[PDB]
Amino acid sequence: LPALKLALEYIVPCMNKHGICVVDDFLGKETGQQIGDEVRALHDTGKFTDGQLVSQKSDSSKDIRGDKITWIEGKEPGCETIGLLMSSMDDLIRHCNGKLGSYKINGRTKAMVACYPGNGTGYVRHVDNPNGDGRCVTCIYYLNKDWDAKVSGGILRIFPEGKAQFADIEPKFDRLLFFWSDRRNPHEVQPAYATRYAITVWYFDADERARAKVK
Amino acid sequence: MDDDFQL
Ligand SMILES: O=C(O)CNC(=O)c1nc(Cl)c2ccccc2c1O
Ligand SMILES: [Fe+2]
Repeated sequence: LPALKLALEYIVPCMNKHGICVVDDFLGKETGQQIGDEVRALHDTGKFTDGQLVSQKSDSSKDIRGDKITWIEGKEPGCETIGLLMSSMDDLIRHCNGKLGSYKINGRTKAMVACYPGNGTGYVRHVDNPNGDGRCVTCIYYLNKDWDAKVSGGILRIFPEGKAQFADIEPKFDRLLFFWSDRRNPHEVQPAYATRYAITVWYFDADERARAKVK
Repeated sequence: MDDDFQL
């Protein structure tokens, strides 16, 4: 679908309504598969960190590390398609100008590529931006082929604030996700038993960001 | 803080 249509008939209304929006088959197999390869190349070439220190005790030969990350600008060699994904996310947001709440998005962060190694680690329940640092919208692109949460875990569980239930989103291949970055969406990544990749980009609201250093 | 890119 053309971005503007995807944005106007789906993204905008879903976001203002639920604060969470899922888009399957965002770029298609050929482009989605290439992004997967570039991401996997960065991993195999050691561009990723060693992983978040989960269990830090006494004999550090058995320290347990979880999610590994690397910041991508999109212009790095061997990251062209990743750069293409970022431009595609930008166009959608751009088309949502002045319709996502009363926000006015003027910029974004670099892409944060994450790899949960599959050693049973996940990510504790958290709020992406709990202290008004400017990030209003979180955007995640998943690239995991035939991911079966029933055996591999790695579900993204979001607990919408004005709700008793929670939303379970599987890190499926070619899936694009949007959700308010603040207190409205506390979320967590359930333990992953298989290598799990995702690419995150946060969009900034001009006003929240502008006063971030003086509020 | 986080680096900001103009889209
Ligand atoms: O990947 C997912 O489905 C959900 N991920 C997150 O919510 C998430 N959030 C933050 Cl703030 C970080 C922060 C650092 C590294 C990974 C993160 C992560 O995967
Ligand atoms: Fe998060």
